[PDB]
Amino acid sequence: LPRVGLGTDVHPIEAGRPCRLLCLEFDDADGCASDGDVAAHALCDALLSAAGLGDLGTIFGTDRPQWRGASGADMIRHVRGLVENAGFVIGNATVQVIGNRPKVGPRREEAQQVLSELVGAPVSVSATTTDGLGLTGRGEGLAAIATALVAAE
Amino acid sequence: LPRVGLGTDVHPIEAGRPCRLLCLEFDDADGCAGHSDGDVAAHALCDALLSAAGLGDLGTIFGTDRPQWRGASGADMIRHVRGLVENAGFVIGNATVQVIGNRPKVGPRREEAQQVLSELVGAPVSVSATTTDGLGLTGRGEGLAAIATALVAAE
Amino acid sequence: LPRVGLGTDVHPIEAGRPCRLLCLEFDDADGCASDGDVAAHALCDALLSAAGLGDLGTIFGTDRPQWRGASGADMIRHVRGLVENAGFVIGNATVQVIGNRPKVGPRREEAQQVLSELVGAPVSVSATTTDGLGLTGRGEGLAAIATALVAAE
Ligand SMILES: Nc1ccn([C@@H]2O[C@H](COP(=O)(O)OP(=O)(O)O)[C@@H](O)[C@H]2O)c(=O)n1
Ligand SMILES: Nc1ccn([C@@H]2O[C@H](COP(=O)(O)OP(=O)(O)O)[C@@H](O)[C@H]2O)c(=O)n1
Ligand SMILES: Nc1ccn([C@@H]2O[C@H](COP(=O)(O)OP(=O)(O)O)[C@@H](O)[C@H]2O)c(=O)n1
Ligand SMILES: C=C(C)CCOP(=O)(O)OP(=O)(O)O
Ligand SMILES: [Zn+2]
Ligand SMILES: [Zn+2]
Ligand SMILES: [Zn+2]
Repeated sequence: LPRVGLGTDVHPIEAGRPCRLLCLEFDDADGCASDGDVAAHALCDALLSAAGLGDLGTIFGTDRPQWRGASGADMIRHVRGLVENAGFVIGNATVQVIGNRPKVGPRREEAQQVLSELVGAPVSVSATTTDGLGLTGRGEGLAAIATALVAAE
Repeated sequence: LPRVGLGTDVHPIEAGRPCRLLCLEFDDADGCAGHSDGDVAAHALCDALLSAAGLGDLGTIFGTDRPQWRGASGADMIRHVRGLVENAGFVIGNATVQVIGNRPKVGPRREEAQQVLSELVGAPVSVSATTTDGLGLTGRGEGLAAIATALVAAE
Repeated sequence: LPRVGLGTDVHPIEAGRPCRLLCLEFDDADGCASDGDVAAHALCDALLSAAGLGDLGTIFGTDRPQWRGASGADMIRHVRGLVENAGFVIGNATVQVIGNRPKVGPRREEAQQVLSELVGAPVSVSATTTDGLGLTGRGEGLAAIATALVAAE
């Protein structure tokens, strides 16, 4: 049987930080307190759970010198290698961004292309607001939830 | 290899609005805000199917406040998304949705909800519900949330 | 085709209450207000939804005498049985804990062992914080979210 995984991530928006999201950089928005890319983090966690390999802390720890400066793209590439070396093929992954700004839509196809090449399987990208409700609706943070489907050789 | 997708949606409760939820009409309840009928479970399901199939999200398909989709039922939206999914070459295997909120109570109409949604999706749809125990974005009867998954396969 | 399901759950944290989480005891932190095992509940809901069998309310009712005070392990044991009886084989399941305390990392592999034995299939365990934001970030509550994959026969 194929195996399913899921990951979520939430970070505060940091005013004046460059907006790194979905392995893109967005003009006219602020990023999150790596580069704070909530979508990349959720995707790593979905892939790692699908394959039984733990989560971000398990594999990256905190302030390890070998991960200094590394982006969401660097993390995804590394997670992809771990999943493949554990004997899995990646079927697909999806990620939904939850928050107000930036608007993901105008660059949604570009994100899908960037992320599908990082993962080596089709990655679906979507977005929603919460219509003013909760930490995301208040513009306090950005959230993402991701799924992945892998299968053992 | 089959493909999995996920969708979530959140709306505030709007006083006096008819409660359209899970493609059912719940009397004795409001009533989510939106350009649509505010069916949070239908929107989440549409998102889950569109994402499993790599076809975008609601904004991709229905746009913003388009005259053609005003007051559009969740049923309209699901039937439209089912056709897009099948035209793109996929068979829908199953889908699931969990409603997160205090009112209405889904339990009494859960089996009916699954019946309606399975007909519209063309595959078995699981329905569940949870409250928040008085906590968070929807812990007050402030709003309703839904989270949905879907599984599709070529060809 | 195999079938996917998802489950979420949120409980308030209560001072003094024993922390039963992921079918372990963290004799350590608070402490949710059955035994408040948010992760066991989410997992049950994911399995039931994949199999098309309802949710916790469907199956344990409300204040049913025979399930009054059923632990998380009791619940998953029964859910596993319902799923197999409906003619399904469980492929895998995953659960992410969302909250500040306890720290799941040091006992993550133990939780995976315990839960995999109870489900009869590989259970992935992970954890995240919300970096100070929302009900879990303020320490008012603990949440979990879980997926499951099952197949007929
Ligand atoms: N950060 C965001 C939020 C929404 N959107 C888009 O805007 C449309 C409307 O979003 P919404 O705020 O109604 O989200 P929901 O609460 O209806 O699910 C979505 O379907 C997406 O296409 C986006 O591109 N980026
Ligand atoms: N809007 C809602 C919310 C919950 N429920 C029911 O409440 C049951 C348990 O959710 P809850 O939050 O009320 O109770 P626990 O999650 O604390 O066990 C669910 O399995 C549903 O059967 C419902 O029917 N309609
Ligand atoms: N209650 C918790 C929360 C997080 N953790 C661990 O803390 C690490 C850091 O989580 P985080 O605060 O960066 O959460 P994210 O929003 O980045 O996903 C996680 O990868 C887990 O290994 C834990 O062990 N127990
Ligand atoms: C959509 C997500 C990620 C949850 C936000 O809700 P909150 O947990 O912030 O709810 P509040 O108590 O802050 O209103
Ligand atoms: Zn993160
Ligand atoms: Zn909506
Ligand atoms: Zn519970």
